[PDB]
Amino acid sequence: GPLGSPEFSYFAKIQPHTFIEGEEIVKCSECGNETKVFCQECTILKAEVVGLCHEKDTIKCQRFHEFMDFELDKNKEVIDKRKG
Ligand SMILES: [Zn+2]
Ligand SMILES: [Zn+2]
Repeated sequence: GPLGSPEFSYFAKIQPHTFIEGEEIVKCSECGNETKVFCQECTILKAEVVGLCHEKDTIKCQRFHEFMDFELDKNKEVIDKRKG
């Protein structure tokens, strides 16, 4: 049936990707809100700390996570580090 507003509450599902709450407070480009989320499944393969938003659960941003590969040069600032 159609996926809208069914009466099947008290239900949970498991996903392949693992989303965890990091520390560094990042601001989504679309949501533009204070959030600190990072996918462990991606952090490994990509080998880098990825930033996500809690809204990912139900938002267009969710797509960005899937099409992460599709990325280009946006910022033009020199990289940096801390305590490295
Ligand atoms: Zn977002
Ligand atoms: Zn992921």
